[PDB]
Amino acid sequence: SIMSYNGGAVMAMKGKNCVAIAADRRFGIQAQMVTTDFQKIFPMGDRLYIGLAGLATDVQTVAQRLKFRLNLYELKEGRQIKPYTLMSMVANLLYEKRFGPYYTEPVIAGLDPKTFKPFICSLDLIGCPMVTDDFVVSGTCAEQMYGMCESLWEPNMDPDHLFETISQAMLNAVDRDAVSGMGVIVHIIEKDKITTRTLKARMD
Amino acid sequence: ERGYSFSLTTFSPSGKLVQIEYALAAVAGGAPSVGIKAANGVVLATEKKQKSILYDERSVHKVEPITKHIGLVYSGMGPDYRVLVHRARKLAQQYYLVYQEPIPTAQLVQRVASVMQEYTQSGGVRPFGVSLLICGWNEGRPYLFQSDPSGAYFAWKATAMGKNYVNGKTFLEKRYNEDLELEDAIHTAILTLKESFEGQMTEDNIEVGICNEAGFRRLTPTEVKDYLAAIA
Amino acid sequence: SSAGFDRHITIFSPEGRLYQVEYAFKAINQGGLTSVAVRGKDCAVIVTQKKVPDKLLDSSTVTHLFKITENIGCVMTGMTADSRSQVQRARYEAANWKYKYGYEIPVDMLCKRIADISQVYTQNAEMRPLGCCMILIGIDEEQGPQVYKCDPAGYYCGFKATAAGVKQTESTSFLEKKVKKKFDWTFEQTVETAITCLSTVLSIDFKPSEIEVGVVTVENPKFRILTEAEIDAHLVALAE
Amino acid sequence: TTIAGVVYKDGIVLGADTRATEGMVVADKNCSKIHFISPNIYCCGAGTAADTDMTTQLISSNLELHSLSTGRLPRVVTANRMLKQMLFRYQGYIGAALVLGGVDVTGPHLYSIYPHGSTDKLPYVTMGSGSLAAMAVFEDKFRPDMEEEEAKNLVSEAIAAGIFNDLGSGSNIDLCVISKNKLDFLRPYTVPNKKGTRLGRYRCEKGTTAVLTEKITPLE
Amino acid sequence: TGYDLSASTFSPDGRVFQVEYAMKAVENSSTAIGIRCKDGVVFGVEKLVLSKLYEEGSNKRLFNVDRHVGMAVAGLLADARSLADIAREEASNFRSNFGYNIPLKHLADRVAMYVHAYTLYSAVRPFGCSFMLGSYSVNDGAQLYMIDPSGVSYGYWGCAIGKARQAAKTEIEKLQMKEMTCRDIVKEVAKIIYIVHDEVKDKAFELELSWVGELTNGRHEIVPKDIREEAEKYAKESLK
Amino acid sequence: TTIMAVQFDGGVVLGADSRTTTGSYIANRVTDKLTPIHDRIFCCRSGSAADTQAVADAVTYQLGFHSIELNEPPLVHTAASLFKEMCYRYREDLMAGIIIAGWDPQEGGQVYSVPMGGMMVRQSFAIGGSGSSYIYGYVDATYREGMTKEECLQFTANALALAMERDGSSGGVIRLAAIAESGVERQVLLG
Repeated sequence: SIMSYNGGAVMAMKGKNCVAIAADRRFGIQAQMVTTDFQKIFPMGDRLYIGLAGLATDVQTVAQRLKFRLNLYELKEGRQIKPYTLMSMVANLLYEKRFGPYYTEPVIAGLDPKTFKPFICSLDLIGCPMVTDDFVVSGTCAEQMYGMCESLWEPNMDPDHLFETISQAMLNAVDRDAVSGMGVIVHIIEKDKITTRTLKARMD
Repeated sequence: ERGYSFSLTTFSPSGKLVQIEYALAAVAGGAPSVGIKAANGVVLATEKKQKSILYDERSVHKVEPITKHIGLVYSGMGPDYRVLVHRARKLAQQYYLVYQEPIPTAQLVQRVASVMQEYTQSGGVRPFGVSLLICGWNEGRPYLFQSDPSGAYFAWKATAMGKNYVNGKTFLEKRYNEDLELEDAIHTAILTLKESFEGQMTEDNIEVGICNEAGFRRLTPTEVKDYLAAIA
Repeated sequence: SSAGFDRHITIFSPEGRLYQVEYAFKAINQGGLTSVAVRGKDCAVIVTQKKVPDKLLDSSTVTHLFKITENIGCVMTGMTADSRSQVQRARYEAANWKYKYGYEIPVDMLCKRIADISQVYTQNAEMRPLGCCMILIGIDEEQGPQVYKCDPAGYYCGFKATAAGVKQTESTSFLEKKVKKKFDWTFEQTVETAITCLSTVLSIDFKPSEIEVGVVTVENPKFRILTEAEIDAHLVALAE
Repeated sequence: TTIAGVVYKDGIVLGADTRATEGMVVADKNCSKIHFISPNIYCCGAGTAADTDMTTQLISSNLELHSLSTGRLPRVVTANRMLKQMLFRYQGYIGAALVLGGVDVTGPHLYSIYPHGSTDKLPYVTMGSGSLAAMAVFEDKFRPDMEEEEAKNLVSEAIAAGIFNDLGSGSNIDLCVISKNKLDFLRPYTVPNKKGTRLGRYRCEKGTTAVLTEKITPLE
Repeated sequence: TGYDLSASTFSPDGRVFQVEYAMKAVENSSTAIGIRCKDGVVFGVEKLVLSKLYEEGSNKRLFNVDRHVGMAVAGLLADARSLADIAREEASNFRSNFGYNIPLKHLADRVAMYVHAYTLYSAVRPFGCSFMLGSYSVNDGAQLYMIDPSGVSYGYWGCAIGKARQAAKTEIEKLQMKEMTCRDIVKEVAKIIYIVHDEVKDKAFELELSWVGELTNGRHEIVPKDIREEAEKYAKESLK
Repeated sequence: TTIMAVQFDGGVVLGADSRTTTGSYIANRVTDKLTPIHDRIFCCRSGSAADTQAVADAVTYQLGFHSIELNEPPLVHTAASLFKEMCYRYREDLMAGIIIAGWDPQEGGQVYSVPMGGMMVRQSFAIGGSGSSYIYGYVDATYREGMTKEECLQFTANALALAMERDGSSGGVIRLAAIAESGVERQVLLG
């Protein structure tokens, strides 16, 4: 697909009091990879990231446009943004190109700014949001990560088993995948700190 | 029209803007009002005396909600007041379109004051002789914002605008304090409004709106006559 | 207190005035015309005289009672051009309401839109502020009959005993002395009080060929202009 | 997606099934498709979900504006006129299958909206992909002026038949009750399908995965 | 004095002097009368030859707007030409948009609103024109309207525009207008124009008579006045 | 689908079926195919539903506005002209099967036809809809000039009956309209 023009896979997963987001490192054209350090996970303020997958043009574009609007909002109001507001903003920004659409599947993961309430959601390429409580996936490979997360997820998870669960899920579902691989980056965050680990993925 | 497009408001040798000062004087020659921010809610109250015994008190309403949780009163001229009310309505609903969340009162005052400031500078139009008193209970803490024809704005614990507003203000400073309830704020607001109004004050001379954390509320003359029937 | 050019355009004066609009509140007074509205119960009555000294001039096309919509009538004073332009704008916004919102426009919203257009003319300079006054009447469900008045300034209001034109300080004095006794208004009461209050103002006590009577009732919500015969019937019915 | 409407002797009962699929995969198991408009009027959506959501939020903004301007309860016909006018401006590009219901002063009024802009008033409608099963249950067992429990049971049975035909939902079908005074709204109405408890479990260990570069960054 | 400059301002007593000055511009223009019979409307314009340099049949103030409507202007001639072009355009629009003849009431109201729009702002001046509008339709009868420079448009049986505004309508009203067909009204208008101002201020004038009605089957054109020659053989019998 | 208007001496008689179909599935079993615009003027529509609804609403707007500004009852030919202009100007996107009928104070009953092209003609009787061809087969056989009202009602009854019986897209229920000087009399033949 045109979504499979540059590969890509973003997994988010809600734990007990914490949220884990991961993506793949590979970038390249249809059969030819180029680099192993492409960025798809972006920090939008504190304890709140976003992931973008699909066409890398729209990835970097919408990342910059959302950063533009986010810094405008965060300077117009002294508080930091709430995740539902970010979801609505992404929905509006995608829906403005109702017929000129960006080819991306944004995934938002952030905690509550006031409490330690987690939040995950995902959208369509036209702006259909969807909040769940277990996991949201995007990118080219879907059914792989669906089967793995419906196989491995438990509701109430400490960050350690959360990390291991999302690690095994991403690794196996990527190793089965063809156009998306070449290293995995993992962001496992909580109220207290931000952890970023990288896995020894199969480079095949 | 032709689109002549020049502004009538230019600087004095003193550096003043005499049209804006005249507009403020025209505000000050208007109907009194009182607005008090209590510890849990905010009380708005105006003073509405009909010219004859022929007028009805069921058609024109001074106290006005902008959202379900943001009240808004004025002291000035209704024909300008309705215009900027409608502008604020459309503006707030554009915000609720974009963000899917109720607009905060500070954001209202930013945008409305920017529009009003734009009318102060743009071509040929007079400024609007209206002093707002915007309020609402957004995120627990309630707020109270006064604006003016100059496009500026403030934030008061309690204030007054209209006839003898300085006298009402000096009564407010001695009577009102930092911490009360909505009922005590209503009590002292009716006291400071009845300090300056005419002698015949009824359930229809005044119009009172409160601001719970449950939302904006516009009281009825039923509970006004429950309360303002010789509240002290 | 003529500072700047406050005698010419819509700017603020010293001390809080602006003279162009409060010159327009006597722009009604060159009409030489008088209008009275009455709402006591579930009917609503307009009455307004003509002044035709000519035999060459018609009588049908001289009426100021203007059917805005099927349930909304109005009467005009002041100068004729501003009145008729306001009339077309009112009809146009009524049809726009019916197209956008799917149902019949209430007289309240329409008078509010008219007042807003009055402000729009008031706001910019180099624009003449339309010296006509508009009284509207109509029936609304769950509220009955309604009476509204529209100023040139854009200050509308809605109230029971209503009169604007030339001589209405006296008319409102009569209506303060009249709408205070708590009698009901059983529609002959309304017509009789309207004709007799205009009779106490002008002191003419005249033929049925001079006043036009606009009525609307909660039995037939259609706007209704009275005929010469029934106007004569009410006139001789109050003739004792 | 199977939304259905009905008019009982006082008001309107709306139900919906909440499996928002993206192609061939169950992408959601809980998707509110019964949208807010007003304190008296709701709406249900079908087809392109994002288009229905954006459109219903725009119309809800417009009616909140109009109602707060007017000072009284809104009318269903106004919402109908706005929706048909907007969808006909978009020339049938926007795919939005809407079911409009509300209680005015005039009473209950149900409308169905087809995304080109054709509108109907009917006492019961079905829209969506599995709409035919609910239409079967209706045309079998509808009678005019039903009771409350009768209408609730009927709409539940209809969307249940829709779920036992293809592209229903796992969900606990959502219902909604609009009456002259009492507005009600029920998300977890009736769960027919319990999740089969895994006798596994696919377990793991805290260290079973090779780590290359860890980083710690504290906060406040 | 000072207020009278702009066309947007009001006076300290409440009127617009621009419109008044425009009204009394037409007062020095030629006298133009018009009267309807029971099956048609008759126009008539006292037209003057300057000294010897005209051609008896140029610059005719009796225009012809629609298939059944024509104007009888007085005042500024080029302004009248522009106004008649506007009326031709409006009737063309109505014919295009509804497929039949424009009614005279709606046409006159569109024209009156156009005139009002030129009276409002300061960007333009008011018109210096005052004109007649005549009609005939089998489902409508004969209709005669009248438009001032301000924009007040209503109906008459007879009218006059010019110097002898009063001095013609003094004896217009003694004409038995209803019981006559227009073929009498031709020589009636002839004797009216001939009576006013025979030789006193000027030396010579000249007569034109427009003619709409049932006798033309709804057409509107000038009479063949030379056919039946009704003025002169009655004019010489009208000096005694 | 199948719509039909017939004038008689006093007034006109209209009529249509109900069923609005999409593909081979019926979305709506019962439908007001004929629409009041003025209180003496109807139109019955066919082709697309949304297009004709929008056009009828716009005609309602302009015609009501114009009729109020006249302060007189409107003509039938005027509304015919309005549908003609709205169809012909912004054609290439519409499917209009519009039939205008109605009583007039000046002209009695008249019936105008506007097909998918945009031409305007005055007829004495008219068909419209996909399943109109068959009863158009015999509406020129059964018709007699100078019928009464009951003859027109029985006439359209038989006509729409056979139209509903033979064509698959038609069916549902019979709705009739009787427009005259006196009033507007609508009734629903079923079963």
